[PDB]
Amino acid sequence: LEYINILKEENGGYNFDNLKRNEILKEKGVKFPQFRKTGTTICGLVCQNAVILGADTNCSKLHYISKNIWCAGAGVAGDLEHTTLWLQHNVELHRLNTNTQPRVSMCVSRLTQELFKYQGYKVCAIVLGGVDVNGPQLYGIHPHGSSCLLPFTALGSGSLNAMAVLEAKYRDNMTIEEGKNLVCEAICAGIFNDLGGNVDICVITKDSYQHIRPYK
Amino acid sequence: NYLEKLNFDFKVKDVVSIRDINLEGKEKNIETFHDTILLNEEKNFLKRTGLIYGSQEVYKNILDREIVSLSRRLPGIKSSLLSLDIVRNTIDRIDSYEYMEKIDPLEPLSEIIEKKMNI
Amino acid sequence: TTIIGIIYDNGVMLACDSRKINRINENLYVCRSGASAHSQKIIEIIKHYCVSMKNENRKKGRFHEKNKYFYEDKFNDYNPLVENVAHITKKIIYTNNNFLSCALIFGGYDKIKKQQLYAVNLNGSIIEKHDFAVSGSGSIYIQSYLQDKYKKFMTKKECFNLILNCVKYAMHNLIRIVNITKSFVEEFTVV
Amino acid sequence: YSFSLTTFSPTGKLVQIEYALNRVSSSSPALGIRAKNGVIIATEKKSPNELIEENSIFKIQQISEHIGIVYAGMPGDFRVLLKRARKEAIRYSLQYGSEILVKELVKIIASIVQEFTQTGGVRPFGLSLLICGVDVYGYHLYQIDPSGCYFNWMATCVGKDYQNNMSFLEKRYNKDIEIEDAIHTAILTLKESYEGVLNEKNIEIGVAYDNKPFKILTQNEIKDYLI
Amino acid sequence: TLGPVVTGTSVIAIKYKHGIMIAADRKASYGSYAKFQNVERIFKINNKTVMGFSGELADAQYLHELLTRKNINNLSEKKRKEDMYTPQHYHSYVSRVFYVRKNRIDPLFNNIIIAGINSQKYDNNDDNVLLYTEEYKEIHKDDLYIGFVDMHGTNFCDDYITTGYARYFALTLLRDHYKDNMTEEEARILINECLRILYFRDATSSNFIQIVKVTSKGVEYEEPYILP
Amino acid sequence: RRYDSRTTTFSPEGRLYQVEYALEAINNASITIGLITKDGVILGADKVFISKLIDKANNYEKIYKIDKHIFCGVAGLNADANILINQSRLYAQRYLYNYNEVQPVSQLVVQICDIKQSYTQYGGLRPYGVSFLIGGYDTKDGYQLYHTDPSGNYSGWFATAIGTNNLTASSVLKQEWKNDMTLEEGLLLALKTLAKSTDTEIPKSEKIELAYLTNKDGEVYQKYLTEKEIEELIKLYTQK
Amino acid sequence: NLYDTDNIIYSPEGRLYQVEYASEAIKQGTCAVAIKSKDYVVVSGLKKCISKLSFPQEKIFKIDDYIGISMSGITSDAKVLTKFMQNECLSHKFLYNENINIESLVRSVADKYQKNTQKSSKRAFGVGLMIAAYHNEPCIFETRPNGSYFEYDALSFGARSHASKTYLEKNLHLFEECSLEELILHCLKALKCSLSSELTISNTALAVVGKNHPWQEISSLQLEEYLSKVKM
Amino acid sequence: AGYDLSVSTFSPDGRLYQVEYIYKSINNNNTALCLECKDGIICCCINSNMDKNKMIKKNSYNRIYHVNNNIIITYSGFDGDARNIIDRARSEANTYYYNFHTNIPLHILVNRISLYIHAYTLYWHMRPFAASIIISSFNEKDKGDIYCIEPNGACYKYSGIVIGKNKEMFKTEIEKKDYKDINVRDAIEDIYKFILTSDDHMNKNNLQNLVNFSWICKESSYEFQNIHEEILTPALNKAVEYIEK
Amino acid sequence: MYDRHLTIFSPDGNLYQIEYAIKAVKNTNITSVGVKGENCAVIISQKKMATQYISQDKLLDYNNITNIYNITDEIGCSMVGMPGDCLSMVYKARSEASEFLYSNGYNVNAETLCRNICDKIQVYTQHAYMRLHACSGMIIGIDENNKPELFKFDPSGFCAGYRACVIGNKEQESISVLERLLEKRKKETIDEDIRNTTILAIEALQTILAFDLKASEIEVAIVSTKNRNFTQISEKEIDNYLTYIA
Repeated sequence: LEYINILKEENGGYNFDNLKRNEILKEKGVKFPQFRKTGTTICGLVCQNAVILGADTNCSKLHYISKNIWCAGAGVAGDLEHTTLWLQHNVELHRLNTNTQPRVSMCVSRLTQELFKYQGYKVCAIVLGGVDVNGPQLYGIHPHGSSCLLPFTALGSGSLNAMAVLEAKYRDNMTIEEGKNLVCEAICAGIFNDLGGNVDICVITKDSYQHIRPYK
Repeated sequence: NYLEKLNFDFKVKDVVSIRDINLEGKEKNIETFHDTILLNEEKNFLKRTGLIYGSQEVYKNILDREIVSLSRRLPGIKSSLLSLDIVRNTIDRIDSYEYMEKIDPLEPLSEIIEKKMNI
Repeated sequence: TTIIGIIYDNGVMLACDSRKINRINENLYVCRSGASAHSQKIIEIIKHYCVSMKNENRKKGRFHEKNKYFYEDKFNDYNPLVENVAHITKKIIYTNNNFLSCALIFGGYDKIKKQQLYAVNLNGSIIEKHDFAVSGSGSIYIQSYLQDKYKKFMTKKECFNLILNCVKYAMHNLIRIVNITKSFVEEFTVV
Repeated sequence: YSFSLTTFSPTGKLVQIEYALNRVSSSSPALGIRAKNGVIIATEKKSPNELIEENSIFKIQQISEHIGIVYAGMPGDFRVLLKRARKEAIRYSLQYGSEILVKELVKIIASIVQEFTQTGGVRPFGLSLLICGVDVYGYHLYQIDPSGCYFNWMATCVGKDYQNNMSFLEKRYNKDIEIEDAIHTAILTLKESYEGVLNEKNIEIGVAYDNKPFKILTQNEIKDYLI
Repeated sequence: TLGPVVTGTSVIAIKYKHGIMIAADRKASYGSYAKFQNVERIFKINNKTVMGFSGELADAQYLHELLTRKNINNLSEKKRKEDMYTPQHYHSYVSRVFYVRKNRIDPLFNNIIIAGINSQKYDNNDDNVLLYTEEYKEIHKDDLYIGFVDMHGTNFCDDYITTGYARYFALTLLRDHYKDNMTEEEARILINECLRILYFRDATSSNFIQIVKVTSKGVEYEEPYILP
Repeated sequence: RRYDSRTTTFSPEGRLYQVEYALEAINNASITIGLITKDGVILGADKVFISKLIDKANNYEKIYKIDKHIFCGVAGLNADANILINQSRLYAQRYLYNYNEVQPVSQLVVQICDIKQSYTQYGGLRPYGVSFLIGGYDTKDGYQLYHTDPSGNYSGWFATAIGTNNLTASSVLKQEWKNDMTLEEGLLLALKTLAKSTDTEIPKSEKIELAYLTNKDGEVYQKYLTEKEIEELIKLYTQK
Repeated sequence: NLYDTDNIIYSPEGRLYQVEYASEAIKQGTCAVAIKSKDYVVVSGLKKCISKLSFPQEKIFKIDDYIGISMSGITSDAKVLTKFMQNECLSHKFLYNENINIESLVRSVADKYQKNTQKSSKRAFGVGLMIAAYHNEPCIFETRPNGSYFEYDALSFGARSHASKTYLEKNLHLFEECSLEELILHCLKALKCSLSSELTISNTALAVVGKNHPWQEISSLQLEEYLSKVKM
Repeated sequence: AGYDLSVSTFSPDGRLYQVEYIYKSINNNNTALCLECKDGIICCCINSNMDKNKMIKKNSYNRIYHVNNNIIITYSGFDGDARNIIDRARSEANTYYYNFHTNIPLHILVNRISLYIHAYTLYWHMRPFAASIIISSFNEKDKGDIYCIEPNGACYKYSGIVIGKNKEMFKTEIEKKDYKDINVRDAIEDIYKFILTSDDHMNKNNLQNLVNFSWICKESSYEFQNIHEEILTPALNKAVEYIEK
Repeated sequence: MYDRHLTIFSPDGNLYQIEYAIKAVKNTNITSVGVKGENCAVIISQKKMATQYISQDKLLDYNNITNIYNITDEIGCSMVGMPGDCLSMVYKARSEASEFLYSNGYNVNAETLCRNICDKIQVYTQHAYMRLHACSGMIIGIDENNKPELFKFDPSGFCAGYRACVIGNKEQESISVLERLLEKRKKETIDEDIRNTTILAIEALQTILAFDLKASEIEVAIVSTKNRNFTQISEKEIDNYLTYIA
């Protein structure tokens, strides 16, 4: 396989120049500045024919994959931002090439393969969900690459209170306004209980979405 | 076995580069895993194809990939390699090796042609 | 995860606690036991494989001149063999056994060797069971019972009652059961 | 065994690519006008069998949110060039987080086309792409030939009878023209060289507005502009 | 490859006048569970060849597949009956495979025994080998053969070879009571002695015994039987 | 095998055949002029009339900028010129990245000649059919200008021309040229030789384009001429 | 005429040309003859001598115990093939500790013939070899430039091969079940008929192999005795 | 006329002259009969061009090989290309039982070999394979099946096929009676009669030296086995006695 | 010289290797019709061996002769052309379907498969290294919106949408004929339109090929919303349709 060597030589990728210098520096015993851990309370739920995600900030957690796919991240900010940009642009390129509505299953598969390729190094938890031809679908991606179609998901540092509230006050065929009220009953309660900012609500409809960054 | 082969070449210290600490043992660290990040995936793909469909499919795929890759510019100016992207079906996908960049220093262009294709 | 499987007459049944069952094929089924991401990845790969051999197994010309889920492929015309799926699963698990580790139980019907129930533990540990197959946590607490009531050709209703009792005892120390027959498959959930 | 089949002939002229230009001379017309409030691209799509789905045979395609593309040549080269142009657009998007400028994409496609003309054992392409777009630097309308040379055009026509079509466009074109007048001039130029009766489903028109995304006009809109 | 999970206990192989007799116990202990008691331990590569193991089931099954394909390659390019490889060839193949895995630091967790007959002057069933479905002939010890392959690729030849827990104490009984050219009854009694002390003096052993004979007739799979 | 072009192959007597035909392409392009002056380096060019609808504003297809202190111009195929100028930009910026200094023009023309010689000698692909006029300023030797070709040869030039009617431009430059020449005199000489090569008495403003590189205040600054200043220069030329 | 330019082009009759020219190159080589019996295969042959000052060019090469061959064509192809079968025999006796099947070696070299005549930028071997052995029975094999291996009771290559073929066919029945001395006498008479030029110690290459006798070229004294025996 | 000098190049009227050069070469090479019977199958290989060569050992040159001791494969083209394709069949069965543990079904094998032979007939530098290969097998439940890939890469299911010299005459001879009901033990006499009659080179003496056989039927438990000479010789005597009269 | 040998543009365009491949496809004269209805898509071909050096014989299982194949489960295809090239293109389409199913996690679409095969044939045409596949396919499939889709490509690589088309010899005038049948369709339950499209396709093949077309020389297959799985209709049902048409 010589052509793959040619492809590797011509194309770029992850450069690895400063491994040894960092090994010497960490072995010599000096503390280095920490990462921006943007892991806060995030949740989502499968409402009546529309996914309703939730998060909290002024870092807007609600990120855009497609006109009918939004997501919320929890972990390292750079990993979440780059992976979200990659997924959004991959789906956009597929939509341009294939000319079909985006599907949540394709996003789930791509995120699962990408996170499974890096076993635990990429701290990246995403609660991606949206509406496709098969209706609304919400997923619970983990940093080990294990998706699961749950009726409602709550991840983050203060995920316990949000998950408990959702398990207490979840019902099928719920109204969109009741969905927003339950979303605050999870996220706002988790903010005031767990050790912030402004809540974020965005209903993911099949078309004509809406984002509410000053939700509360 | 490993570590190249001594042949009394007598040119061990070059004026372009210095030997690595591991020479060619290639100790398993993150850069080593990222080096064999695309070769392993295509090995898995050829395994799947030539298993389920027959090894002639893997033969046709390798010859097509080598033929389209053989159609490229000389070393120096970067080659688009569009036909390779069509054959390997990576034109639809954008991946980490497509974006990002490595800036690259001491070798004259003629030494690169000698190193690339053995002249 | 308590995954259970017993072979009755003219069909097999399998069960799991609570999505451990996955439809690799209409006439083949598998339950998972191990890590989440690894078990999803291997099941996706084997789903792709078994679908691919189902696609390629169609012969050239014309021949043969609760939810209920009759096979579209009549007479097992081009259904892949369960043994082939189980052994390629063995090969993939064994080639990556230094890091990949799952305990999958397999089951299905085939025209050649009839009803079958295979087991795939950690590493390449294939073994064909003609009577029953159980693994996972808490299996020993039910294991003697699995060697208690199975006579030789105990029947469908007895198997339903017995596997319900086994899964209930294992859980005590939502049930869902898939039965696979020559003509159809039925998946049904007992609360 | 790698050698170049596109070799400099006696008296130069790089004859192989010139044969590709003959294919560009034998292709259906595909024009475009850069208006003061937008940019327009138009084409003549044929009805060879009368059983074709008019939607399926696209010629005026979209790369980015404000970048269209039309061609005059064989369809496969258009498809692969479109796919690689899209991949380069998303590559710029991840590299820099913005819509790709028209000049950069035109330069990249010109480099790729020249690469294929120069590369050993592969023939040149058989189409003349016609890029259009809008960006912070205003409107843009370029034309990548099989030779790879790119020209910053304002109103151009490529295909059969391209000289007469360009002369007709130049006779009735001005720098300050509205989007509607530009569309009418495009329709008139397409109807000038058709060799038949022009009507619905025989042309496709794409327009990129001063601020709206690049939209391909539907059949009803094209029929309305026809009247 | 990483470590033992599903392991057997032992297998006892001896020679006698008409051929080799080798006996497993059909056990696959899942650490401390004893899930299975009907596992096929002793395989059959072809006529006049048997490959027993004592260790990880996956490594043994992979070696079984490798030896089976070597036999199918052999049959696929067969002209005479003498072209069949002897047990020495298969034994050297298993030794080389174990040595190669030892070099790679991917050890095969098994203790293999390769047994059979390295000649065809007695039997004539290999001219017409049938893969998918009289009286015993005496065979000299020289024409018989049995071998061993360790974790580290160590190999040798002997009259009687044992693996696993049998290597400690059952080897003493074998050295005490083994005689040249024994009768089938006395040989089976010695096997019963070895396996009853294995059953009594081990936890992972079993009493549901397998017996298989390698004689001039070929490979003969005697039925399972519980020890007395 | 039977379809081999055999590019990298000597002629019967002494020459590479394709390299000659490439040179003939250089003899069949729009004329490009290059000059050295006491306060800059002038490099004009003649625009081929593709059509009147070409966007004249900001479509300088002859002269290009390789670096903040280096520019060039072409007299051959523009598609090859784009890639070669891109590679020249990459080498200049990599030199500035590694060594932390502005690229000397001699090294840059040596490297682009190495590109053209690699296509001349190595492999079987056809050579690069374009000739450059790289010129600029550096502290080593002040103002400089060079003339590369597909054969890889290069040399300095106080004043030179390439393209169609290059002999007439060289003859005009031989007579009217001085060492202590101001920028305006060099621009007027560029207008005169361009008009002589084009055979027209009055140069047409739309049919030409000009540029220069001034080193005022110890800082390099390239200026590319637009239509208004071209018209002013032509008006002053005709009035003198 | 036009289709012989490359070794991947067949004529209108469906026939190679480069392979046929390799066969003609084998036909241009010197003579060699080998005869088997019940448990003994003699392999004799001439040895080319360019000039009186030059000593003869050695033909026979021993590959392994009970394995030795004779070249009848290009020397470099013979050297490469001898090296390959030497490596194969030594590798088989190394890894498995047993003698290699002669059929497997013959099939492997004929496979290499197939690979080297299949692809372009390659040429078939201009040499034919007697892959003779006593793998529990006397055998003589022959691999052609086209990928193919054949087996005979006796054989001749090039020069006056017609005379040797006629003599061997005439006396084919005496060759089976005969003593070693009679087999040596018949093979040397066949080589003498090939000469039609006389056999001497230098140019003759008598070699004997069989039961309780590995491959070993006979000494000068016994060779002189045999050439005296055939002479009278 | 230029287009015929390369397999890759297309003729002006859409017919690759190189492929018919393969067909002519195989048609001017050794013949190969095979057919189906009630008990099993029978494939025959006749070596007529060896009649001049009176040097070959008794029945040593065999053109009929087997895979897995279940499948028969034979050919008529050049020996080396056929052996390469045979080793490819062995490798395919090897990989199949390695990675799936089940014996390769026959349609899988013939399809993969068909695309493998075709995989050389679309490039420029590799010599195209010159071999027409007949694969066959027989099962008790499935009766029998005989495939035949042509050198172009065209696989068709045949009840009976003949390839090589005098192939039309042999196919005419086989079609005289329905051989589905005729047993494998009795068809040897008819095959002997056809090769003695259709082929001019084969005299009475050459029938035993330069002919090969193998069945797959119930007598050998549906597995590969060559005919023992004690079975061939009475059939040879009966055929010679019938043809002499 | 050698302009017509390799895939070279030649004077005044007209890449001639593509035309020779198209003519080679036409020389096989296996007419195969495809028709698209409403919630149904019938594909019909001829069970005849392609024209070549060899000839058909009585000792040949004619059921094995076939030109219609399955890509994965729902999207079928019908290559007409050379024997090896047709099945090679079938395997290439299968490989593209496997790529899509493995990467994107759902079944491939007919349009995406057609464009991918068109791109691969484009790579074959532009590169003179490899011979062009002389086999024109005819792909059908049900989209995610539960609508039929008919598609076709050529050795040129012109993937385009269709509603009724034909591949093989005499494809020029037949374009009119199918349109007339669609005129009959211009002037209902699922089974009703299924039966109507099936008999219309059989009548189209009867009018084009112009002979009786006995039941042992037709292979019919349909993908509809009722079933959605590519299945070949049995011989007796084809005979019933033939008798009903007459």
